[PDB]
Amino acid sequence: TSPSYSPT
Amino acid sequence: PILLFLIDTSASMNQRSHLGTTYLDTAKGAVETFMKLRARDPASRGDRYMLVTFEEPPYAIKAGWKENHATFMNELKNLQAEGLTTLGQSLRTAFDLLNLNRLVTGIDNYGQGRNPFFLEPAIIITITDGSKLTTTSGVQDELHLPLNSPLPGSELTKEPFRWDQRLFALVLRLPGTMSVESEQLTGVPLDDSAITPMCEVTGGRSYSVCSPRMLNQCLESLVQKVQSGVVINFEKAGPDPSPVEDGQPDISRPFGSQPWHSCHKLIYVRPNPKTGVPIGHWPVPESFWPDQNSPTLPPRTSHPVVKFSCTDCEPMVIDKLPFDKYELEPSPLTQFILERKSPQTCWQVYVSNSAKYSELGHPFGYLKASTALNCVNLFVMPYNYPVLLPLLDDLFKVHKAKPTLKWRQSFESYLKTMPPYYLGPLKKAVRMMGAPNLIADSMEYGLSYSVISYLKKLSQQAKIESDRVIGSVGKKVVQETGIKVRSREYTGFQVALLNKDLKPQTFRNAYDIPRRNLLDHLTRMRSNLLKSTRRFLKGQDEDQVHSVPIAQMGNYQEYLKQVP
Amino acid sequence: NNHSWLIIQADIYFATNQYSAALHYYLQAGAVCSDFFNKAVPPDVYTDQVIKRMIKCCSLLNCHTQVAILCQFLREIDYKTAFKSLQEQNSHDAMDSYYDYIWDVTILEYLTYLHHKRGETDKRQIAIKAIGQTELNASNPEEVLQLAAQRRKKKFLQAMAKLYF
Repeated sequence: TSPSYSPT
Repeated sequence: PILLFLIDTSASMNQRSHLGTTYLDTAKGAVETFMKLRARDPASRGDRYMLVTFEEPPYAIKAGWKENHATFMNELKNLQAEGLTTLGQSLRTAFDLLNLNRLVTGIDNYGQGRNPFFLEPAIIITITDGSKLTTTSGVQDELHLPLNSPLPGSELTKEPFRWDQRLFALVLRLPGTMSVESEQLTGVPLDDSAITPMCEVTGGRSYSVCSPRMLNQCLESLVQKVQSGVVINFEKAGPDPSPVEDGQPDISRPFGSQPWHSCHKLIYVRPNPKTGVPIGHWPVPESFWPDQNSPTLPPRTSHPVVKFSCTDCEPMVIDKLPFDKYELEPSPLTQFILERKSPQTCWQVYVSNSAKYSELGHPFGYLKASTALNCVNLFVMPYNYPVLLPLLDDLFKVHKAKPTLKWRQSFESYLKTMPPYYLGPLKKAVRMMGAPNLIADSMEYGLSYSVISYLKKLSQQAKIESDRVIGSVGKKVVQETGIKVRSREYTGFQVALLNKDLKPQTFRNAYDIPRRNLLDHLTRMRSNLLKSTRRFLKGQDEDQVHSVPIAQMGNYQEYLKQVP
Repeated sequence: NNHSWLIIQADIYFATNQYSAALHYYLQAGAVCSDFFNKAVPPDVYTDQVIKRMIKCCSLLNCHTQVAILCQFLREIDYKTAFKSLQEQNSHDAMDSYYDYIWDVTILEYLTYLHHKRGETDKRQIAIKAIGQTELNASNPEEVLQLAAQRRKKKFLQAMAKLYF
């Protein structure tokens, strides 16, 4: 369920 | 006392000395050695050390009054040099915090004299290199303190500081190379900066440094300078005093205002060793008559402007009189008195416009040389003491605390000349000589209700301001990813900046793990998930953060071996 | 080889708004008057007016770090127009290369603040190291400071003389 880079 | 450190974080302290060390680090080391000396002093339990930077609020204040030594250490050491030389703004914010604290405490007896026993001794040290002032508008050649004050009630005082705050400025002038000249100076020369006039006005000696040895000399000078007192403007009243007949008449005497005619000086206010609270009985008179019909009060100065008449007069003493004797800082004034060598006489001190009809007013105290002629002490009596004291002598020597009608009307005329707020301490004084029924309980010349309600509403707004400052303090810097606007995916685009506090989760998220380490991390998650112990980990390198404590490790561990 | 006629020609071109040629002939005037900037330029040729002329010319030519360096060449530094020049982001003249040539602590401090404000960390690091140069410290006995200023003047002027013509 991670769709992108974590900090941004 | 309160210790405050306003430390520059302008890029000027990114210059380095011949030691290979930046000015910012030299400032941090100086502050460290300062608080080590202050802990060497047993008053460190009463000392509180707070920190202010030059940057914009709410991040201007670093350590609040509720913060501890550990947080203070962490903030002072982790300060970083990115600011600008906005000395006026930083000083304004610091003194606004001090005045907010003072009016929250409410010891500021506005319109009710100035109580010497109500003190909040604060020493603020501002550390700069002495470079030019920087502003987003441009350069500034003068220390212009900003005049727009969002804090309400600052108009009650003409100056942003008070008499219990002393500001000292350290100016860093360490040369780029090693100074070939060996410093044989035994003293600290004064600096040439725009901070220096404001330092002298608030009552401080701004120092400029060049080597660590005399830096330590400056630091121990400040350590000796950490005391509690009142900063008072001294002005000569009347003509010059008579020259001593034991010396030749000096033709070359300069005809003008002497520094001992007009010098700003501190008077030490020593607290009671039995209680730890300073004890005083008679506040200084105000520079206006207290009107019970005035809806507003005149703005008082930061320092009490008193005038001493140099006429030598006999200091009259009556037993059981509560008088306030305080010891003065050494000065050209005290030096001139101890050169005159007259401990048996005294010079009267007055406050202008302390009476309704008298511009100079009536005498409220005197300066008197000590018996050993080592110092000059200020003796503060009730206002118009040459009128009050013969009345007390007649009452307690002839009338036996049973006043006649002529004495009663003379005392009432004295009360009419007496400024309205003094009745309280006068009542306490008379009841401790032993006639509590001499002054009845019915009359109380209080201030006007409009001013009282204004002061109460001011105190409420000060409580709100203190609450919001307490909320605002302790907030770190906020790094932005804001939209960078540029011309020559619809005008709202921002390239993301790199964050040190990113802390990527390679195990939880797959968009980490760059191409070089991909196979190895893949085998690592597979080994983790197919090992599947009781504890599963989401970070490969959890070594530590800042420190490794043996006491904490032993506390988290258990030792089932007493061995007695 | 006549600095006066050089100034005349360059001022005519400044009137005709040919700023590239104006800088070209100003630099040729400087190279006429001094032996290719191996000595300090004489101020009677590089008066305050002439320097202000190439200030305006360079600002209209959009070399903002260069116009900042010429602001430093002025007898009294016009920090206001220097900050006005560094405010814009539409520069053309290698900011992170002329941070070596700049020698004033105040403009360097402004650069550091602006780079931190706009999040330009590597240029900010360059500026911090340039400040941390031990050559200039604003507390030196000023002989070293004048020598370093003269050296940077010579190298910067030869850099512009390499760029133009």
